Amino acid sequence: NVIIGNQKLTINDVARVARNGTLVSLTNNTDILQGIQASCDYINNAVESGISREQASELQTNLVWFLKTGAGNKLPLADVRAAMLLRANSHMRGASGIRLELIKRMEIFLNAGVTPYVYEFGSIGDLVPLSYITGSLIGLDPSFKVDFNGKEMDAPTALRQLNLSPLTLLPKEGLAMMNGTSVMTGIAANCVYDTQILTAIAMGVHALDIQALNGTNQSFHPFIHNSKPHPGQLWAADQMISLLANSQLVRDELDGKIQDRYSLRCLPQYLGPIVDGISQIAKQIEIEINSVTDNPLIDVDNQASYHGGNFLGQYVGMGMDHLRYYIGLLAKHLDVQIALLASPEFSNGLPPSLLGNRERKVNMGLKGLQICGNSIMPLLTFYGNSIADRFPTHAEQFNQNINSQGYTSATLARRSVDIFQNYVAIALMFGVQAVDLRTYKKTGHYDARACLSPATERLYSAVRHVVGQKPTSDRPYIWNDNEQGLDEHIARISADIAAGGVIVQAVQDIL
Amino acid sequence: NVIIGNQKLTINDVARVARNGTLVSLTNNTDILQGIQASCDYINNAVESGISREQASELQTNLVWFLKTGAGNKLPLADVRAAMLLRANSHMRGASGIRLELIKRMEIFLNAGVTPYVYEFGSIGDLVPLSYITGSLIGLDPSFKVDFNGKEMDAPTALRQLNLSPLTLLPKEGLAMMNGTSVMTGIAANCVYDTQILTAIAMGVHALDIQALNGTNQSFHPFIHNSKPHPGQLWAADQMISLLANSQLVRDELDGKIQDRYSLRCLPQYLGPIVDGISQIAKQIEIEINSVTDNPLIDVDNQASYHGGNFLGQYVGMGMDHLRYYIGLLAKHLDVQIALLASPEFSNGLPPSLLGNRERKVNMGLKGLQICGNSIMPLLTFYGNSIADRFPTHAEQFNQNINSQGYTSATLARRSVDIFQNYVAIALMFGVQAVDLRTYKKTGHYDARACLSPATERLYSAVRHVVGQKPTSDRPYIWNDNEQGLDEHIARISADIAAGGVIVQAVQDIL
Amino acid sequence: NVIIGNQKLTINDVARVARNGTLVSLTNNTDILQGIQASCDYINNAVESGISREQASELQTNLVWFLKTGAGNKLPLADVRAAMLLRANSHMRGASGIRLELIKRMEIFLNAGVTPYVYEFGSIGDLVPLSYITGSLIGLDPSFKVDFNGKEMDAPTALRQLNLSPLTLLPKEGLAMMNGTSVMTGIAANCVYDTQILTAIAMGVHALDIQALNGTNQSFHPFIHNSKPHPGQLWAADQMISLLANSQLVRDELDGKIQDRYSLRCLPQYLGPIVDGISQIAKQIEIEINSVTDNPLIDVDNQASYHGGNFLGQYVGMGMDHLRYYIGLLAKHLDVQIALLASPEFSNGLPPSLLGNRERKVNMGLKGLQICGNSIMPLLTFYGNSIADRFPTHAEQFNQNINSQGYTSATLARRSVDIFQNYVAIALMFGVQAVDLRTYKKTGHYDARACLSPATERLYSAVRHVVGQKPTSDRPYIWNDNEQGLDEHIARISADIAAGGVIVQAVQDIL
Amino acid sequence: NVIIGNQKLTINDVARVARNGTLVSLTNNTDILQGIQASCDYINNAVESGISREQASELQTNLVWFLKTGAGNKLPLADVRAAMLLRANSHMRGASGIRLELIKRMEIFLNAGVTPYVYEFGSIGDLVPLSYITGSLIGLDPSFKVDFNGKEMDAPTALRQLNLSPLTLLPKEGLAMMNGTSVMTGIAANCVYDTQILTAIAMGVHALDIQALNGTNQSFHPFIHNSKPHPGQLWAADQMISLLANSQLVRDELDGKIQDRYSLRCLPQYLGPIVDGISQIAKQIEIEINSVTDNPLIDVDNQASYHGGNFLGQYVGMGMDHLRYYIGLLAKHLDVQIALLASPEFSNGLPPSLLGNRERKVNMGLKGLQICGNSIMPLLTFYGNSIADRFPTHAEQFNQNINSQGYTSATLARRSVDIFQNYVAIALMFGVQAVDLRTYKKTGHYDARACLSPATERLYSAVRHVVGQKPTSDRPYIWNDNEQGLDEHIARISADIAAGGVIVQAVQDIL
Repeated sequence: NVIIGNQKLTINDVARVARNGTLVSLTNNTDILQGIQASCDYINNAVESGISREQASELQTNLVWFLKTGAGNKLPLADVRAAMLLRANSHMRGASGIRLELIKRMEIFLNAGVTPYVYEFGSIGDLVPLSYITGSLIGLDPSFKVDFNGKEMDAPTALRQLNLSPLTLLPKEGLAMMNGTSVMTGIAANCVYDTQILTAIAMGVHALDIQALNGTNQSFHPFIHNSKPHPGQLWAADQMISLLANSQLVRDELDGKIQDRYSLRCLPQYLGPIVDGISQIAKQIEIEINSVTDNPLIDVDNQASYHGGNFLGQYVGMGMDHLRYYIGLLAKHLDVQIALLASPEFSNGLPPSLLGNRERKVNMGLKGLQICGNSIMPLLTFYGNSIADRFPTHAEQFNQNINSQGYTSATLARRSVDIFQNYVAIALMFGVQAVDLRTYKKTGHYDARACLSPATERLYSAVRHVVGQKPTSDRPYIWNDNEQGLDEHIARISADIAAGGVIVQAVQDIL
Repeated sequence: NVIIGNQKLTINDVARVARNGTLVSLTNNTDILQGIQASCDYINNAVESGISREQASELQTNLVWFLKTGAGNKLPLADVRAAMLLRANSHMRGASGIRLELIKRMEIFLNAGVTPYVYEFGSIGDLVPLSYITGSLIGLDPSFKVDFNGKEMDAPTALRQLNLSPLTLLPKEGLAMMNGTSVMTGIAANCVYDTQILTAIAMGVHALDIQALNGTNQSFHPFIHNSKPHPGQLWAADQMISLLANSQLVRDELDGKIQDRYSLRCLPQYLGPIVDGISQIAKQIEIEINSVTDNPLIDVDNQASYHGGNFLGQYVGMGMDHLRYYIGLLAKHLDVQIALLASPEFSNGLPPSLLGNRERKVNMGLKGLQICGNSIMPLLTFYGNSIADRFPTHAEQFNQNINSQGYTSATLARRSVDIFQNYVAIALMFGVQAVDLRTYKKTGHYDARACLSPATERLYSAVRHVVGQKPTSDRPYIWNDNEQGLDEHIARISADIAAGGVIVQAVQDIL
Repeated sequence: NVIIGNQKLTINDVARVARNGTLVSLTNNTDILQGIQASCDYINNAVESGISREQASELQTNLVWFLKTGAGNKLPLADVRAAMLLRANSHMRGASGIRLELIKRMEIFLNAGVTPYVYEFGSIGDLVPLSYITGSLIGLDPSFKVDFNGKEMDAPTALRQLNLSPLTLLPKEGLAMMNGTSVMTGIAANCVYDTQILTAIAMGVHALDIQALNGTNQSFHPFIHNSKPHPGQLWAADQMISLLANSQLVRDELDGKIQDRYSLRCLPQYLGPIVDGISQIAKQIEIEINSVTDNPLIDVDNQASYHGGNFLGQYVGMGMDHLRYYIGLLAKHLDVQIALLASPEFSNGLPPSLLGNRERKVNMGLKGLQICGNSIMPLLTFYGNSIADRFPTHAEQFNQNINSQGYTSATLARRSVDIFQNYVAIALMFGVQAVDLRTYKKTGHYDARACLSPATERLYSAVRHVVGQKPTSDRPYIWNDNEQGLDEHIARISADIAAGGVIVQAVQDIL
Repeated sequence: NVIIGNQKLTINDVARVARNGTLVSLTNNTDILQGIQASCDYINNAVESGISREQASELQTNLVWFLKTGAGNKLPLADVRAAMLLRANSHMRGASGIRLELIKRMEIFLNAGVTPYVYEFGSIGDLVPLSYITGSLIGLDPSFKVDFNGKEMDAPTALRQLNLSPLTLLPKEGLAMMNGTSVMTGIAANCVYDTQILTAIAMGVHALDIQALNGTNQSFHPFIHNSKPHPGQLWAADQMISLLANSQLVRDELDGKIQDRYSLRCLPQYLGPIVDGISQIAKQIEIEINSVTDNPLIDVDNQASYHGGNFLGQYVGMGMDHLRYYIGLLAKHLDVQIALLASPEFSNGLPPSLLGNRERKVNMGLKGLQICGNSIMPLLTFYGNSIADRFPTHAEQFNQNINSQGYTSATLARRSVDIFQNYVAIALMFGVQAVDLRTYKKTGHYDARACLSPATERLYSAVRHVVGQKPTSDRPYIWNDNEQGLDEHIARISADIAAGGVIVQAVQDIL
């Protein structure tokens, strides 16, 4: 379903191909294929004129060899798939002078489920990581390993099973394959996709929190925000109105007639820059996704090639720095909401630590769960520190005196996202238990579905389905401490978010 | 020339009023004044109904008193003028319920040159800071000091000299004056203004650097950047083309026919996110400058008031974090250029440390100056750290469980900008000296004006004028070490940039 | 061999038990066992007086249940073994009121090779992590999983295979088991152990670097350092003298008769605070290893118990913050050395990027390897950021308004150490290749063993043995780019350091 | 009173000379003066043998000139006096080869009250800053300015008023004066002094807080800390016992018979690493103060000179990073105490925001003051970031590929200390007001002196003296909001702490 060459790829496109195994196909547009061939002819005819052919090919092949110096853990398969999709997407522009056959090799690997192994260390922002993909694609040596739908195999063996012949890199092809920002951008693309989703879910968590705390909806009145018209603020306030519409737990005051802490009253003002910043990043990453990043670039129309520096992924490096920074801020705001919920002094009447069965004097509720949340949030703000500014000025014989650190900035971002998925699962558990207890205080039973706004009811129910605890008027989500292993619930919720399950579908409208 | 009430204020408008003493006038538009009066009537009539009048006034007056708890150094006078301009601009929206007479008081202070003393510590993001301005405007007590065109005076005395009577705050007026983001935003506004100017100068510096290093202009060819179309990158590359147009020191290769380090070849790619980031910040600050930030907001059309949280300056807090982060990145890149210039191994033939008179074996050139630059740049990346994420969740009786730290973020940003003005001055000195030595190596004389692109020639000459060293074919900017105090030059250049002198006018087109 | 109860445990003791499976035994000292029993009698008799028995036991058991809220990846088995060793060590002090039978359970688990699974998230500095160990030790439920010499198994099943009966926690026993700093400290202990080793190896690397660069040994002359007598500096200078003693690659100038960059000439001064800081940390951690951290503490001699806060692991939190900070500094200094080695302009005659076979014009040497080092070092400085200062003041119903973040600080440190092992492997590879090329330039052959100081020869040869490349006069370590996968070498060296192989034994004297 | 040359200087010695104008005198010990002369003879006789004499002097003089490139604000006078004291102290070791007459010049300047102006920017860790001192001492040119007991004057004019003749630098004298860590260390010395004082006052603040909160003294019982024997923790616990001895506001429970938040119960555990860290830093700074840091070093006994790198101030750079980190931690802990005091939910019965006159329904108490405190603390943790790890590897023609950033680290530390003095003033105000209100709740009157422990009574009264508010049974420190400007009080207390007034004397025993 995803065609490469015609229209620009979106972050959503990359995600589907990387995470869902969506099939890919190179465009059949003759004009595109023509350009691709045309740039190759330029390099070929350049070799026929003006420093040889075989020597020029040996050089490209040796590039793969001295670059096989990766280290550390392997990148997740999804990120390597995203990188191949982007590398191919870049080539289709017809300015890299690479054979269509090599570009097709990536389509084949992506559709066949063959993913080259790539290391997390090696790039200052992606020669080294891309060399592992290159070497695997061409079947250079058995030392190059790949994952073929499940188990480890050497590149040559996969190429045999695919009934494909090894390839020999022609002049420029090595650089066309290994010079560029495809890997760091692929990682970043998936990070942004996941963060947009977690932000939507976080909005749903805040909507649950507001209801459990009996907060007012007056803070989201359009008059307030239109007077301070920041797009992200306007958006956040309007989304909360929709998330709280028809709720029986919020005190309705849109008519005009402080008790609410700032974490509720200033929610739109706080989230505004975060939402806008994530949107800015998404936009910048989408441009990077569709950029030609190798070097030199071939300009056929003028029969010339130019030496530039499009291989510097500064937008990804700084973009991911901001992304991690935004995530920390989202987590801290969510953690403060949990603090209000867990403390009798500020929860407006809820049981201490959202205890369920008051009868059992031994129960402590979600006290342990808050502590876990309190342990993860600071780590997220820790990851919100930057790395683009810490670039080494003496890199590569002092030739790369500036570099983006985009690759590690992206891998750090993947770590932040993975941690944030666990944190949001915790925030979701607090919000779900809290509304059941508030519903009880209001109606005498524990079925929050009878009072929740229809929008938050969808999320509430999705969470209860995932953990396997069906809402009942007789009991809230968590009753006695010894009836469930909260770790199992965190793990199940997090797994569902990562897989785009019912929890994600439930907030599909906030995206 | 600057009218408040009709059109939205721009960053440029604020800078002119704050730094240049541009006169301000409230709009005469009857519809605007009507709105202002209307919100006052709402509050008055609200006091006539439904908790008293005198008691309600005493409360507002006492607000000024318990808020007189500032500490630290005083804010620069320009930032306070900016704060008043914004506070008044906010009131003209007619949703604050403040008397036109109180708003007019700020107009009078601005035009009369009366600036209340305000402290750097006190706001978590601006009750405390604004309370000093409020107390001064109304002449509450002699304890409130102000600057009246030069010397310290107590507020009451200033009001007497202005032939104005002290004022008594009516219900809501205290909150309308002290609730809001006017001070942090005013500070941020001036910061963005100065940074836009410094960024333009930095571009001019890189242009001098490229020429002195005999770099190629090929890296800026439109084909390269149109294939990686990030707006900031495209802009950076195009601006450099213009800055380098008609230069005799650059090797012209726009025709298509690596030696250049990444700091030159990847300049557009690196500056792209920075330029775009500064633009994003500017847009967000301009919205903040024109927003109503007090509380509660008065909606006359519906005869109602709403309690919201527009006083949270999250966009300023995170925006200034980003701004300091961008400044650090700009400085580190500029430092890497200086390193190429000063080292024979990488300067492509320039004298070590840009020494002038080789005859005097004792001369060491700009070795000391480089060290000074090397000491300032790391400090700027240090200030590039963030503070928004470090907000105290236990603030104000746990009521302000989220705050923006916007005030200190803006003050930290003012420190970064002030330091960066000194740093850019140093970079300007290295660029000027370097082009004279390159010109000599190319023509046998030291008059760079005969080889520089016209665009950089304006900057080059503006600098030479400021330091008071006239370019001559016989001698370069710096000849013997004992002939000038480089500290004086850094100081003069820095002062001219801060004052918007000839150096700034010289790059007026890059803005 | 490691007995618990008599003498204080050392970091070396913890490492052996955690990593080498060294057997442990509780002391037979009757006085110690008496104290243990005595504190239990205090609690028992306290239950017999003055709030019940069964209710008091249910409370302790329920503690294990609501604390089963861990999340994220599992901790390495070694850290869990260290945690158990420390918990038991703490109990032997006789101030916890826990049955010898429960303390013995940990001895059995350690000796049997049974390691409870513990999550990386859950502690703010170790209730949650310790609850997993507790629940596994007592066989509370099948939900508690452990590793029994290789494969997963539930606690109950493990206890059955060990012929042990499940246990029921008596009053105070739950708190005695789960209240404390054992896990964070066990993690910290292994980190310190590994960092001391990496520091010794780094010294060896610098020794190889100095020789390859033909640096002088004059910088290490005792007169210089005795005039600036910082203990770590004095130590570093003296160790380098020993490491360089009898080298034929260093220019001998201890007789008194600038060319050397600061990374060589200021090595002792730079390493001094790092070596001293690491020593300070080790000392603090050893005290924490032997401290009683549960609460309340039982003081039998005075028949009383005190409520205190020994469970706050501030020394571990801040200690690990410093540790990561020191590691970053070690890596950065090492990276600058590599930069000198790889660049002809600064290597004092070595081939560019330490290329081996100049004949093959395609060879690029260790250019890729340097890029990899350049990508890892900045990440290490990134991890050198702190987390103790980012503690959440609203933690656990606002009861834990201060906490150490010791647990995550320790896990972050484990990440730093793991990353630094890969980095040092790269630094080792650069040093070994470099001395072969210097030996060649000096003698016409590549057997560095003929010119290296005996001390560095040991390290040199250990590295060559591990990668499987025997030194020969005919060829250096790296000849042609296509003859090896440098990634395999990085991995082998790193594995050897982590296992305490020949590379570690080779620097056994620098420890 | 302070003699240089015989015994090692202590931080206290430096502070007295720098801040109190204590007179200095060079030692008369003939052996010391002999060593000083001996090293000069070595250099002289070295010039008589084996470069040119005059040429060697011109070189040293030129050094002063190309190094006159400082920028930014001037250093405080006290820091410059400290720098001169340390420089002279270094020369007395007799290994520098500098004339006694030049060392005497610094003695004269210190005793005459002549302080050379020195800039904050210029050193990467102190050539540039030291060049300003040098040039002023020798009266090189009118461009060098100094402060002579009050007003600006040029160096030559000062030398004339002192009846001293300008001096000419002989070989090595330029390097002996400008190579070194004297300025950064002098700055650091004063920072450590002030921080030791602030830490002692903070302990007193915690003591007032504990009493006002009716906390228990059980948490400090020796049995608890002797079981977790970290020297700093043991020290903190014991000091608090002394600070709380005989208090009638604390609940006495040293007999053995949780309510207290961690900030009270875990105070010793938290402060321990801070106290120990500050002690470690002090010890390292005292060694640096007595070290010879110029180069090359002259070894007369062996008639030789050695080129080393003692001028790298790594201990100061990393030491000041830690110092700022510790300050941030101290402030955050103190802020959490203020939060407990201000909130009725946690203050154990104190009025909200420590309001005084409940009768006036308009009074809000110290609400504004808490906000100011909340704005300062986060800034201190921001400054707790490090700078040593951010050193530029391309510094000074790539010769200084490692540097300590010790100078800016020290200046940043001076900023932290200055800010912390304001913060502690605020903390003191909260503690004083708080104990008056607790005393009232306990006895019916507001004279805390009747219930406070004698140790805290001293501090309490010192503060009340400073602000000019005499304790009375009829009224507490703060009664009505409009009766005082809290900013004046903050300013007065801060000023007294900085001057070492009664507030400092009050805690002289905790130092």
